[PDB]
Amino acid sequence: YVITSFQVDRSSEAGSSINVQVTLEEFRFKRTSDPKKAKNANTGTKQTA
Amino acid sequence: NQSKILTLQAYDPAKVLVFIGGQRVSGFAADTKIVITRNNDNISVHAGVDGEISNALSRDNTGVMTLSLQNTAKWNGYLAQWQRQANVTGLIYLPVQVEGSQGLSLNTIGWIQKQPDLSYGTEVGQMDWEIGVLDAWLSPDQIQGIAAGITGLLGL
Amino acid sequence: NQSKILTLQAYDPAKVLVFIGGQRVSGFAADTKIVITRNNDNISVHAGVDGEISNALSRDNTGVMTLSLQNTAKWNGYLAQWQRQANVTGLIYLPVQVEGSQGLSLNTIGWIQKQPDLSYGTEVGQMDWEIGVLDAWLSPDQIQGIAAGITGLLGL
Amino acid sequence: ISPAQQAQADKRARDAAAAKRKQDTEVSNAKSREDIQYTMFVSGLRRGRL
Repeated sequence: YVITSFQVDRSSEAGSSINVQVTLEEFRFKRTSDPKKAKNANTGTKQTA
Repeated sequence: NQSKILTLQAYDPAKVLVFIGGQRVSGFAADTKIVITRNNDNISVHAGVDGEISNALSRDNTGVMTLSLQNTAKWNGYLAQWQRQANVTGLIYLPVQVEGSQGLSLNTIGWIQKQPDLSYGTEVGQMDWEIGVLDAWLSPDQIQGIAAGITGLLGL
Repeated sequence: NQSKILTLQAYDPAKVLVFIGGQRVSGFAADTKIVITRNNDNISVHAGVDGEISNALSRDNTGVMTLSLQNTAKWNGYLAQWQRQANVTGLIYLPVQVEGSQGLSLNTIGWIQKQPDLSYGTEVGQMDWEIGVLDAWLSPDQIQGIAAGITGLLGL
Repeated sequence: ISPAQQAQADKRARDAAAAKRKQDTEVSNAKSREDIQYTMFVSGLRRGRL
C-alpha cells in the first residue's frame, strides 16, 4: 500500500497536538541474481557506453 | 476597617425622571420601573494557535429599555397613538432621557420596539414596553470626582 | 480520627483586596464579592479504536471575573469613563490583582468585557461587571509549605 | 457638453491614470530588489523559533 495524500493541522481546540489523516491504495506490482533463475532479456540498440 | 455609609442622601425612586419626547412619564408599576440592557458584549476574545489572545472592540451599541406601566395610565394611549402614526407616516425616532438618582444616567434617541400583551384578570395588570435606544453607554454625569479618578488609573 | 480546625485565623471577607489599575475597589454588594472562572477545560480527552486514550493540553487560559457592586458606588462611574475612553482611543488593557485571604490569589492583566444592566426598583439594585483576564491560573503564594509538598507527589 | 466640462473629463483621465502609476511603479520596484527576503511566523515564536 502506497500513501497518496495526508493532512496535518493545529486547530485552536486540542492545542499541543496535531490531527493527522492518511490515505492508501493497493499496488498490483508484478543485477546480482542466481544464473539458474536468469531469463533472456533485452536492452535495445546501444551506443558507445 | 469598620462599616461606612456609601452616600449621604438615600436613593429615592421618585427622584428618577424618565422623559420620552419631552414629557415626564408617570404610571409605573410593581417593583421595577425601568431596566436598561445591552445587546452584545463590548469585546469578543479569540484564542490563538500558540497562546496569543486577540481582542476586538465592538462597534454596535444598541440596547433595550423595558418600561413597566399599569394598564390604567394614559401613557399607554400616548404610545399606541404614536405607534399608529409612525406606521402610517414613517417617523419613528424620538429623544429619550433618564436622569438617575445616585446612579448612572442616559441620554440618547430611542424608538418603540415591541408592543406588550394585555391581560385582563382579577387584579390590575402590568404592561411592559420595550423601547430600543441607539446608544446605551451610561454616563456618570451627576457623580462628582470622576475626572480626577479617571486619570489615576495606570495601565500598559 | 477526631475533628480538626483547618486554619488558625478565620477567613475575613474585608481582608480580600481587589486592585484595578492600581487602586483598591470598594462598594461590593449582596453575598458574593467576586467570582473567578475559566472558559475552557485544561485537558480534552479523545477515545481510540482499540482502547488508547490520548490527552491534549489546552493553550488558552483566558477567563472571566464577575464584580458585584451597588449602583451607589463611584467605581461605576470610573468604569464607565474608562470604557468610553478605551472606545475613543484604543487602550483597553489594565492590570488586575486580587489578594485572597487563606485562599488562592490572582495577578494578571485584565479588560472590561460587558457592561451590566441597571434596574431602578423599590430596593437598591446590583450591577455585575464582567472583567476578562488574560491568565486565570490561581497562585498559592501566601500559603506556606507548598514547595515541599509539590516534590512529594509520585507519578509515572 | 461645454468647454468647462472638458476640464472635468481631463480630471478623470489624470487621477485615474495617476493611481495605476503609483501601484505599477511600486510593483516594478519589487522583482528588481533581489537582496530582500520575506518570512512569515505563523507559529512557534514562543517555543524555540524565537
